[PDB]
Amino acid sequence: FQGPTSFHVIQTSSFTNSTWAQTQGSGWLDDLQIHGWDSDSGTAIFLKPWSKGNFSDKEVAELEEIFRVYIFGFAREVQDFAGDFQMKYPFEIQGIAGCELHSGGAIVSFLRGALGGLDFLSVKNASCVPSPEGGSRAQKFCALIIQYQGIMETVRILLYETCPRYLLGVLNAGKADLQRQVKPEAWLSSGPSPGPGRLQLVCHVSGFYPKPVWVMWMRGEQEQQGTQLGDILPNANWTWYLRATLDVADGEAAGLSCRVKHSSLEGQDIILYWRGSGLN
Amino acid sequence: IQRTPKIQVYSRHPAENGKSNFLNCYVSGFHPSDIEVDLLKNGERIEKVEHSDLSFSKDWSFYLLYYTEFTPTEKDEYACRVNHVTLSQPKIVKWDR
Ligand SMILES: *[C@@H]1O[C@H](CO[C@@H]2O[C@@H](C)[C@@H](O)[C@@H](O)[C@@H]2O)[C@@H](O[C@@H]2O[C@H](CO)[C@@H](O[C@@H]3O[C@H](CO[C@H]4O[C@H](CO)[C@@H](O)[C@H](O)[C@@H]4O)[C@@H](O)[C@H](O[C@H]4O[C@H](CO)[C@@H](O)[C@H](O)[C@@H]4O)[C@@H]3O)[C@H](O)[C@H]2NC(C)=O)[C@H](O[C@@H]2O[C@@H](C)[C@@H](O)[C@@H](O)[C@@H]2O)[C@H]1NC(C)=O
Ligand SMILES: CCCCCCCC/C=C\CCCCCCCC(=O)O[C@H](COC(=O)CCCCCCCCCCCCCCC)COP(=O)(O)O
Ligand SMILES: *[C@@H]1O[C@H](CO)[C@@H](O)[C@H](O[C@@H]2O[C@@H](C)[C@@H](O)[C@@H](O)[C@@H]2O)[C@H]1NC(C)=O
Ligand SMILES: *[C@@H]1O[C@H](CO)[C@@H](O)[C@H](O)[C@H]1NC(C)=O
Ligand SMILES: [Cl-]
Ligand SMILES: [Cl-]
Ligand SMILES: [Cl-]
Ligand SMILES: [Cl-]
Ligand code: NA
Repeated sequence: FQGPTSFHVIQTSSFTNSTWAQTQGSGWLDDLQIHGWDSDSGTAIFLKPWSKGNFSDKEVAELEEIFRVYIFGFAREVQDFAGDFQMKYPFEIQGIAGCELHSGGAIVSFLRGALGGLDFLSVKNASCVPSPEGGSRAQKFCALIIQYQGIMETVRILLYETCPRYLLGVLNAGKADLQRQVKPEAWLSSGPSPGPGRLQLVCHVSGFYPKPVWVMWMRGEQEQQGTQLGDILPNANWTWYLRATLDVADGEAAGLSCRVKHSSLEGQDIILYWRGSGLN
Repeated sequence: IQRTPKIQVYSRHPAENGKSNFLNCYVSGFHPSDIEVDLLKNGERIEKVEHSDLSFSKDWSFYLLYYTEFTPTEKDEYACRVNHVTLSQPKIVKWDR
C-alpha cells in the first residue's frame, strides 16, 4: 500500500532550571502530524476526524491519562535525579516511540531517547540499551529505570501490543487522506553559476503526494548522472517540494529536459524542456 | 553543543505577479528547541501565519514549517526572520524567485 507505514509519538522536555520544565509533544504518521499535545494541561489535540483510528473514546481517554501522568511525572523525576546525574541547567531531553508496518506484514516497534541533542538510549527486546554517546550517565539511567517493573511493563504493552493495533486501525481509518494521489506541477529556472563557464539549471517539482517521486535531468532518454537532488521540503496541506539541479557548461545546456515520474501521473511523465538564449 | 538554524524560503507555486500563492519557510538543523519565526512583507510581521508543531530529524535536530498565503508582485519583498539562542540578533532570509 502507498502512504505512511508508521506511527510515532515524540517528546521534547526542556529543563530551564531546578524549578521550571515544559514538555512539547505530538503524534505522527511518518512526516504527517495527526496529534497535537497541550503542554501545561497535558491534553491531546486530534488534528483529523480519523485521528483516533479504531480506538474507542474510552481507550483514547485512557492513553491520554497515561501520557499526562508520564509527562508530568518525568519532569518530577528528572528534577529529583538531576543532582545525582551531574546535570547542568539548561538541558533538553528528546524521545520518540512508535511502530512500523514492514513488507511481509511484520510490525516492528522502536523507542529512542536523546540528551543534549545526542543519542542517549534505545529500546531493544523490551530492554533499556545505553547509547555510547550517553556514556556513564546512560549506563546509570538504564540501571535505575529497570528497578521499576511498572514503567517497564507499561512501555512493553504500549510498544508491542497497543501501537501495532493502533497503527493498523489508523492507517485504515485515514486511508481517504493517507492514500490519496495529488499531482505535482513542475517548472524550470536558472540558479547561480557553480563555476567558470558553468550554469546551474533547476527543475522544481511541487505539490505531490505521496512522498515517493522521481525527478531527473535528461538528454532525450538518457538520464544525466550529474543530477543533484535537493532535500524534499514540505508544503502546507500534506504535499512536498523538490529541486533537482544540474551543473553544465554554457553551450551544453541546449538539449536538456527535466522528467518527472510520480504515482499520480499514471505513466504520463511531466517533461520540461530547457530552451536556449532566454526562450523560457 | 548548540546548532544554529538553517532557513529555506520558497514558494509553493512558480511566482507569477498578481497570482495568489503560498510562501514557505523551512527552519531546520537547530538545537535547542526554543525559537522565534516570523514571515515578513516589506519588513513587517505577517500575522495570518500557520506553522507545524515541533518535530525533529534522525540527528535529533529540530525543524518547523511556517507558511502564509501571498500574492507576489514586482516590488513587494518577502522574508523569513528567525531568532535562536545561537544568534545575537534575528537572522533574516529573503524570498528570491
Ligand atoms: C483495530 O484494528 C486492529 C486490526 O484489525 C484488522 O485490521 C483492520 C485494518 C481491519 O481490516 C479490521 O477489520 C481487522 O480486524 C485490531 O487488531 C486485530 O484484531 C484481531 C481480532 O479481531 C486479531 O486477530 C486475532 O489474532 C489472534 C492471534 O494473534 C497472534 O498471532 C498473530 C500472528 O498469527 C500476531 O500477529 C498477533 O500479534 C498475535 O501474536 C488469533 O488467535 C485470533 O483468532 C480467534 O479469533 C478469530 C476471529 O477474530 C477466529 O477466526 C479464530 O478461530 C480465533 O477464535 C484472531 O485472529 C489481530 O491479531 C489483531 N491485530 C493486531 C496487530 O493486534 C484491533 O482489535 C483489538 O485488538 C485485538 C488484539 C483483539 O484484542 C480484538 O478483539 C480487539 O478489538 C482493533 N481495535 C482496537 C481497539 O485495537
Ligand atoms: C490515540 C493515540 C494512540 C497511541 C498508540 C500507542 C503509541 C505508543 C507508543 C509507545 C509509547 C511508550 C512511551 C510512554 C511511556 C509511559 C510510561 C509510564 O508508565 O508512564 C506513566 C507513569 O510514569 C511515571 O509516573 C514515571 C515517570 C517517567 C520515568 C522515566 C521514564 C523514561 C522513559 C522510558 C524509557 C524506557 C526504557 C526501557 C523500557 C523497556 C503512566 O503509567 P500508568 O498509566 O501505568 O500509571
Ligand atoms: C529478549 O527478552 C527475553 C525476556 O523476556 C529474554 O528471554 C531473551 O533472552 C535470551 O533468551 C533467554 C531464554 C536466555 O537464553 C538469555 O540468555 C538470552 O539473552 C532476550 N533476548 C536477548 C538476546 O537478550
Ligand atoms: C527559571 O526559568 C524561568 C523561565 O523558563 C525564569 O523566568 C525564572 O526566572 C527562572 N528562575 C527563577 C528564579 O524563577
Ligand atoms: Cl498501491
Ligand atoms: Cl520489534
Ligand atoms: Cl535562459
Ligand atoms: Cl540558512
Ligand atoms: Na538570539
